[PDB]
Amino acid sequence: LQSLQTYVTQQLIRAAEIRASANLAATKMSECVLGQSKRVDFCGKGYHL
Amino acid sequence: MAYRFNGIGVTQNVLYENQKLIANQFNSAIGKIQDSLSSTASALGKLQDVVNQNAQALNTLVKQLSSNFGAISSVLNDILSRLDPPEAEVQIDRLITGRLQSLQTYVTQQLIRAAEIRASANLAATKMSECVLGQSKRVDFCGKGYHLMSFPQSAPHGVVFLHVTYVPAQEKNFTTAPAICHDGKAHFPREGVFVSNGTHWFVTQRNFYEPQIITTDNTFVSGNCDVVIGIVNNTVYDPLQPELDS
Amino acid sequence: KFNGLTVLPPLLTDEMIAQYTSALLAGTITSGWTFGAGAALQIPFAMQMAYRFNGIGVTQNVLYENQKLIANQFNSAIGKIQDSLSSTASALGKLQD
Amino acid sequence: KKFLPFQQFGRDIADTTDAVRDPQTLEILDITPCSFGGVSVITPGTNTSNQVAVLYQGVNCTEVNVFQTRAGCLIGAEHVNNSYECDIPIGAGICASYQTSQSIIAYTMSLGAENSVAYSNNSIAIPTNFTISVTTEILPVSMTKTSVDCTMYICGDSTECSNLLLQYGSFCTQLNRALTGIAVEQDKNTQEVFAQVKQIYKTPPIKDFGGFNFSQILPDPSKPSKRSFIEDLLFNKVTDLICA
Amino acid sequence: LQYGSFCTQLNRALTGIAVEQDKNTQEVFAQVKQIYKTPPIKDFGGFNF
Amino acid sequence: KKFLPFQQFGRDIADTTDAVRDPQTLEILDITPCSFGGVSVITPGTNTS
Repeated sequence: LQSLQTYVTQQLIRAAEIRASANLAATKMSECVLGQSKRVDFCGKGYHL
Repeated sequence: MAYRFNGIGVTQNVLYENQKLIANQFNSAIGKIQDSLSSTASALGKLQDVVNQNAQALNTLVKQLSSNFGAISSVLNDILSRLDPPEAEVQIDRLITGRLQSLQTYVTQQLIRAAEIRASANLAATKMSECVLGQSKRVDFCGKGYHLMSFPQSAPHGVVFLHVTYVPAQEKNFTTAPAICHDGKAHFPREGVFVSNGTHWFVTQRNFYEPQIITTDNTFVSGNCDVVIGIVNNTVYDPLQPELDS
Repeated sequence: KFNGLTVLPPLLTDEMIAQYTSALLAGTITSGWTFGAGAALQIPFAMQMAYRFNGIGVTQNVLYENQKLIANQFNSAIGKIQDSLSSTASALGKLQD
Repeated sequence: KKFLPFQQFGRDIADTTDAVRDPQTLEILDITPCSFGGVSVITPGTNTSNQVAVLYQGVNCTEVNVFQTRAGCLIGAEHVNNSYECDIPIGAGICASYQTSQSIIAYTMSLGAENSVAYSNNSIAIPTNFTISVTTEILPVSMTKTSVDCTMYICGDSTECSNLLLQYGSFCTQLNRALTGIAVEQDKNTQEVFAQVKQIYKTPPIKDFGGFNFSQILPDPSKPSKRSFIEDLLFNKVTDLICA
Repeated sequence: LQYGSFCTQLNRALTGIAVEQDKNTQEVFAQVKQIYKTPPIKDFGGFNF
Repeated sequence: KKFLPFQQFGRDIADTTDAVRDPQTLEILDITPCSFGGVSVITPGTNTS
């Protein structure tokens, strides 16, 4: 039973890291891909096109 | 709203003239929101899932007391009045051990759920300043279309945002040229695009179609006519030429 | 595996996610930045890069004059992406983790 | 597979035997676990219809309109070639919905209507009209504050039972601070979001908006609790339980 | 069964993960409701896509 | 609350006893658990007062 608790505990924590990356990816497509991003070094070094 | 249109690439001259028609489109848009939330109750499911998430967690933690957790009975008074103090401790060990694992599991889930709530809290605080408080050029953060203004609204265990966006609708097929050749030097636009309906080339905005005669004030002379690819020939109106008679 | 661990299939197949990419790629070329903010509006790609330079403070005249040079730099850059991803397999280690 | 003559039983990376050799006859027999999977029930809401469609995961049709999909066996549904918008998610890019004498059908999830954009050298589209739309976005802010007592919860009204809790040390004392920290964070989320300024601005008595009607979003003093017309519907549409 | 709903709960926790992963797929990969396609004649202005 | 003639002890959603029936003189009694509420101390810094 404790083995499952350890597994579920890690999956929930690791899920937060993936969900945080997903929101980051969705943000880049909006600023970088769809539109033109004026932010500094968000789309990578240099002025983004 | 005049300046808010300048940030999205639209001249403020369209607001003052079209502000009468915007009253019907803006007011009608607000009415649709009130009818959608009242008739459709599924739009608020985002916040409902947060309350139900804690409800299932509270009832689960309370139902654990009914479980024996390996003990003969799930009641403390029953084991204390039957088995000896030393024997009850053996059964109480399974009760506390089973409840500790259930209590820690609840606290562990709250910390994980609390982190997910904090992630959305920063977004709510970010939309307030960028969408509501200020204006951001970022696309589709405040909702589809060019962002103009956001109206915050209070909601139980959350917040609701009303965003005003500028979405173009009607368009037409136009013929555009990269440059105009008049005196032998490439003429380039300062603001807008070169559009022609088949008669004369015009300089209009990208987000709005506003035909304007080509003039030296709306363009600047750069390069020549033999460099830019796809350049076309046309005439550039000079305001100083007709004024020479005075 | 055999102990009762079930691997659930994804909601969208690798093909469907690839179609979303093709839609975005095809849109940016013809419609530039418009399709994301509203209805699709066709714009010539030559003018797209022109207005993307004006946003960063570069007069579009640079494009029309250097368009030939920008054509070699870009194409040569994409070639390095294929050689890098093909030669270097560790660039994707973020996903392998 | 061929086992070593001196090795009768095999094992995988998990130390679980996937095959065995007959103690009598010489043969290589692989051991495949029996069919197992989760039971999925795809049915429309009770308001719509009572039709139900059973779905199996990672297994073909065995037990058992019996159709097979990439996710497993699906019974009680009909396969349709026409792709529509997703309704009930299933898997492997397949969605189910209740439509037309109506039943449950299984179709491939559609990515949306096809839109072709014509590209040309001089072809350009300049909007001749605009439309103002208001999009609604909802995000959670504050979470329900709940403070649990590990002293009363663990041992109800029991002195002897509580005595055993001291042997565990801070386990109870530690869990009290974990829940207290969450309650404190709930207040900081409302202060950093709801109120972005230190002053309170009120609308003037004479309101001239230039042709726009803000009465919907403006607070109504006639009500006992000051709120906007939109906030009124949010409080009612968002719901003793706590007494127990 | 004497240990209560721990079995049920550990399944619900992992069930949520599988649901959240599908959300990251839609909230990221698909930014549009339509499918765009290029014409057969491709003029990219010198670039090779 | 009016319990049926043959019903005696009631219970709430939490399975705890909501009410009982006195076996000698028959009547229903609502049990309100005692000992509720915590104790919080509000004081300024030691060096203050």
